[PDB]
Amino acid sequence: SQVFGVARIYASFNDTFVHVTDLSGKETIARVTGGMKVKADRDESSPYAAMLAAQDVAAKCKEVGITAVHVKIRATGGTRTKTPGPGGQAALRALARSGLRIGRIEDVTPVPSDSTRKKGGRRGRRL
Amino acid sequence: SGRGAPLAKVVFRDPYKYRLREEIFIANEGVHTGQFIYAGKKASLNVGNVLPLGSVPEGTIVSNVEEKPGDRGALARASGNYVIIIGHNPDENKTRVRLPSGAKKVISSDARGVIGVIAGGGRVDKPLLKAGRAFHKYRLKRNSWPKTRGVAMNPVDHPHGGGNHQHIGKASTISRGAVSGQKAGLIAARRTGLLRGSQKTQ
Amino acid sequence: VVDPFTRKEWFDIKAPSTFENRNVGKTLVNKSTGLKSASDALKGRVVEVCLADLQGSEDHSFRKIKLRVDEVQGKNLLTNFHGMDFTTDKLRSMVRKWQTLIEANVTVKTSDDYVLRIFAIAFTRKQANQVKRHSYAQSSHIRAIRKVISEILTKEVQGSTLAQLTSKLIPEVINKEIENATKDIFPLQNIHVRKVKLLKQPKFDVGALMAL
Amino acid sequence: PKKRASNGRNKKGRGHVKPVRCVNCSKSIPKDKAIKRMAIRNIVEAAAVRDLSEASVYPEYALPKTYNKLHYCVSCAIHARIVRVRSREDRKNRAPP
Amino acid sequence: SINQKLALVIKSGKYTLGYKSTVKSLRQGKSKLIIIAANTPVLRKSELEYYAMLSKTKVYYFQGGNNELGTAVGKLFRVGVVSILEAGDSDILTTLA
Amino acid sequence: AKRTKKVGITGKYGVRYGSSLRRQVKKLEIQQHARYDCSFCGKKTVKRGAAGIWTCSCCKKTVAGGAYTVSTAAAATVRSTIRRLREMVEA
Amino acid sequence: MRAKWRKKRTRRLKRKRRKVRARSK
RNA sequence: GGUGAAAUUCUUGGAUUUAUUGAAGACUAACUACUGCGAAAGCAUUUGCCAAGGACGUUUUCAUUAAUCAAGAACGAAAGUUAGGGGAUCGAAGAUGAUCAGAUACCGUCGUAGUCUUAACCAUAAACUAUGCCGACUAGGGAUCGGGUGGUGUUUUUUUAAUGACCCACUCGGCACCUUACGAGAAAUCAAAGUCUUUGGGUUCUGGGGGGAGUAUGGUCGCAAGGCUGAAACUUAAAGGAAUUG
RNA sequence: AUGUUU
Ligand SMILES: [K+]
Ligand SMILES: [K+]
Ligand SMILES: [K+]
Ligand SMILES: [Mg+2]
Ligand SMILES: [Mg+2]
Ligand SMILES: [Mg+2]
Ligand SMILES: [Mg+2]
Ligand SMILES: [Mg+2]
Ligand SMILES: [Mg+2]
Ligand SMILES: [Mg+2]
Ligand SMILES: [Mg+2]
Ligand SMILES: [Mg+2]
Ligand SMILES: [Mg+2]
Ligand SMILES: [Mg+2]
Ligand SMILES: [Mg+2]
Ligand SMILES: [Mg+2]
Ligand SMILES: [Mg+2]
Ligand SMILES: [Mg+2]
Ligand SMILES: [Mg+2]
Ligand SMILES: [Mg+2]
Ligand SMILES: [Mg+2]
Ligand SMILES: [Mg+2]
Ligand SMILES: [Mg+2]
Ligand SMILES: [Zn+2]
Ligand SMILES: [Zn+2]
Repeated sequence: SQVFGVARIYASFNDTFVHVTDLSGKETIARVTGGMKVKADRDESSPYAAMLAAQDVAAKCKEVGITAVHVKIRATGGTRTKTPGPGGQAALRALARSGLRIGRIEDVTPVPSDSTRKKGGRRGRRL
Repeated sequence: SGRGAPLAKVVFRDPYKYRLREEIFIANEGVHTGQFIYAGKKASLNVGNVLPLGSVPEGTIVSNVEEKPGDRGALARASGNYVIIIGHNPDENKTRVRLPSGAKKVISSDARGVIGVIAGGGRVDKPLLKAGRAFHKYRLKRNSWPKTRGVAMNPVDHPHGGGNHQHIGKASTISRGAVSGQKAGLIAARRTGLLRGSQKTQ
Repeated sequence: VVDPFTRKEWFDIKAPSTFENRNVGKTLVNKSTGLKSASDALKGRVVEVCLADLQGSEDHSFRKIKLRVDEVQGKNLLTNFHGMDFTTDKLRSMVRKWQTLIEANVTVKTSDDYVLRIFAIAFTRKQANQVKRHSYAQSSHIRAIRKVISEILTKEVQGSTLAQLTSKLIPEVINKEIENATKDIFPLQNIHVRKVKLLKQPKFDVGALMAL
Repeated sequence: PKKRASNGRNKKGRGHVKPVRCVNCSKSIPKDKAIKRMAIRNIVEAAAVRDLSEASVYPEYALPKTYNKLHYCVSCAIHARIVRVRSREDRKNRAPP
Repeated sequence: SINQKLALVIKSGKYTLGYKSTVKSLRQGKSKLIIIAANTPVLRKSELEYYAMLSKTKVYYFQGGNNELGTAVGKLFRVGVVSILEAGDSDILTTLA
Repeated sequence: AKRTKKVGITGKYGVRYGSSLRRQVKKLEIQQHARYDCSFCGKKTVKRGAAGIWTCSCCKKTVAGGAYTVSTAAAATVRSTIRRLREMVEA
Repeated sequence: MRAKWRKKRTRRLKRKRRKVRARSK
């Protein structure tokens, strides 16, 4: 009874991507990033920027005809963080509050089987 | 003589006339005298057998591989060299192979190869240790040794000749579009200097 | 200034043949042109749909199903089983401390032509009256359990087609078979077939595909 | 002197333990020494649970959780206050708070 | 195992080592079982098989070469084929196949 | 008695060609002049003819092999790979 | 100075002494 | 993209993101624990083969064959060396962007050797439990691993029962832990670091204030880096350990 | 985030 897309929210640090595509994912509809909605070079990951980007993505989606979205949230993954950035929650808030329906939320963060020796050296980042 | 790899004399029966046909294959490692060699589309996957590239599974190691079907062997013929089957394209039948140089080639699936690696491997690991040994090596191949450096010649003899010190004088990297008499040095070199890092650019 | 969505037309992914429900959703693609056919742009798309959204029963919220479009037939994408996997949240919820995790993987050929890799998972469990707080296995019970699971998976496959294997995965009868064959080794609370992977497809066989 | 009765780690009868990288700074720390915290969070943390239950097309969706084991080095754990400096007697307390 | 039974036959029973004595025993009908080394030439193995078929003698194919067969029969030389004339107090004759 | 401490067969080269080159040559000359077990008759009678040819003085069987050893590790790996692929093809 | 860096400086000094002694004969 | 903030960098040759595949090499997450094995270094995907090992059980066998060990040998993290293969990631060097007063440091982007493997070296680590090995004795307790013993035991079916898992109790061996210490210690603390001026079970190694100095020299080992052995002159009244209060 | 000596 609805037209389903896929939200594919990639919420890293320093940026959050709101990228709605079709069910397969081959075709994308209105991929908007948190950096496109703020000019500070540091607010691109911020919840306000993520909310604005997701509002724009939802507005453009419901002119194409996407009424509901299955939700796939990911962090950077690989070997870097495993933890979603601050903007994923705001992006999901704006997606749910802009009229789009929500379905099948999932965490698709890439998780290795202990591969890819991590960047930073054995003494880590020294701050 | 002049070849590192040993040759195998394989005798077959002539299917159309009563007589024997001796063929000179490049012996693969493990091939022995008195061994039965099977060659054809329906021969088994055994070392020394000659099979079409399409009839072997991915990962098969072949040698004396034909570039075109019926050319009787072009690729991976030197001692210790071999070709790796990496996959087949059954529609418009082609087999992807990796050559000894590391290059990926698409060959007709009807082209044949000998299962195994060419015998005589590890040959270049032994230092020649002697100008005499290099002399006897090239005596049975060709008159390409010894080599006088072009920089040790006079200008009339070579582009590198002349000068009050031995030096090239201009870049030794020579354009591919240069003409005969100019192509001395590093012809059409993409890069120069000591190679550091990984090969197989893509 | 192009608006690429003006030239895109919608299609309906009539994806399964027997799961519970024909309709799974819609997808859009560029309209057919001379040098770029929409039928070519389609027919390779893989869609991941929840087994609960395929069966109508909420007890299938995990075990997503991959379906690859095998044929584009008049706004109807007729697909077939392409693979299944548990959800990350479900898998992490079953993977708990103070218990032994047992994993088994088999590479099998189905009855007709299909090559699959089956990953099954199981976890040791506490008894009703256990005082011990971890309930670990003895690394030979693990080997016996892995052997039993491998035999069970290689017997369930090699005796059924891809569609029959799918229709046996939906009820989770393999989980019950593993439980019955392993209850004499270790409790194994959480037996599951966590993943089915399609390794090599046979010839297209449009006749066999045309079952929906 | 020796600050901790066994060590600042958990390794007796082991000898060597494979290292893990701190999730915060990527410092290599032996796995038995690293501070390990399981983070099991709701995907929608606290505020938009109502909004997502309203926008959901499924009644009683029972939204999932994100599970993530965080491995910290000692310096990063102390800086982020996952662990804290304790009194000499309070250090001899292994029960979680 | 097979090596143990062979050692028991060597120490207690009667046997012949080698191709000529094995063929002589096969043609004399006093061979109960012939054990053929893995690396035995195929023509010789086939002819021994034919003799054993003619004399109704069991054939066991030793998994090792002639060196291994000699070691198993407790000798310091290569043995390509062993012929058992009397098994002695050993179950090599019945516990095969 | 031990006539040479380390040069071994390369004592014929005297002080020439460098110690590293003499060592590298020594390893492969030992390999190429070693006696190997015949895989057909079980005797330690296989010796090199020309490079890549290894003949058993007993049973007169010659096998194509490596330049300085009867079987290179690459050839052993290729034999195992071919056996595995043949087994997969047959079953 | 750190004992490790003292050891490294001493090793460099030993290498320099070995070179200067080898150059003489 | 990256950061605290930036910049180097990539980007209408469409960067980043998304989907279907492919290739390469590395690693073996979660399970993973005050848990296991090994002489130590170390060892974490499955399965197959090969030999090995502790503990347990034993009314099996020998009968002192034993303990510790100069000289002498085997193994020995990482880094490093030689020659091949491989070279995804990270990454000494190097190049760069930013900060700074300077910053060829921390932070950022690349990136060679290396990181991986075969064949040879190297033989060093806060190679740590900073606690030699063997033997006996001197408190209590609960866990846990492996084996064994017993039970009107719970649970699983084969058809009596049996194993499997679990509970209770005991026991041997092990990783450890908690309390108290008769006791020990300078104390921190220690079931050993106790059974020491009431001083002796056996044995090996090492130290004699701090530097100079693990230096010089000699010998020896190594391809090298270096390893092992190792002074003296001279100089100095402290250096150091634990704990207390600020 | 940084701020040099006594
Ligand atoms: K940012
Ligand atoms: K010149
Ligand atoms: K590299
Ligand atoms: Mg940015
Ligand atoms: Mg800090
Ligand atoms: Mg030359
Ligand atoms: Mg010259
Ligand atoms: Mg001249
Ligand atoms: Mg000229
Ligand atoms: Mg010129
Ligand atoms: Mg001149
Ligand atoms: Mg301190
Ligand atoms: Mg250690
Ligand atoms: Mg694992
Ligand atoms: Mg364990
Ligand atoms: Mg000694
Ligand atoms: Mg090492
Ligand atoms: Mg700083
Ligand atoms: Mg030391
Ligand atoms: Mg020490
Ligand atoms: Mg002193
Ligand atoms: Mg002090
Ligand atoms: Mg002062
Ligand atoms: Zn850290
Ligand atoms: Zn022979």
